[PDB]
Amino acid sequence: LHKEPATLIKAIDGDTVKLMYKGQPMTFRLLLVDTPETKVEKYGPEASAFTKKMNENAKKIEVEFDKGQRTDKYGRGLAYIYADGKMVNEALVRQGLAKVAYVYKGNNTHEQLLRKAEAQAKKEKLNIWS
Repeated sequence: LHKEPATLIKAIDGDTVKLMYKGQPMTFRLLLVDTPETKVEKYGPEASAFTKKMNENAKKIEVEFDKGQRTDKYGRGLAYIYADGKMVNEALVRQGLAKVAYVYKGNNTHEQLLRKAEAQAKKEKLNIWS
């Protein structure tokens, strides 16, 4: 997989962000993570703020598509997002603000990495695992 530059337009939810990718606005859905929804579930606003803060404070945002389908039925790009080299998907799981979701159409490159982050958050009984 390879990383591509992107520019933040707007954070929408804990699991969704609007980015300028290769010249045009685009909504991205973070791969392999299920965050509480605000559109209001518990930890939903916490997950949203986390994603918002992490992307807004970064100097560089990069998107990394996996090897499976690159967009869902709603037209959102499916990717791993990096804020200053740190994967947003992983940070959410590690902080206990998201659960690892089921693999979707072959996009599983980072599933083990995320499963490990989740096991650790569970052990520490962080947020969602409270």
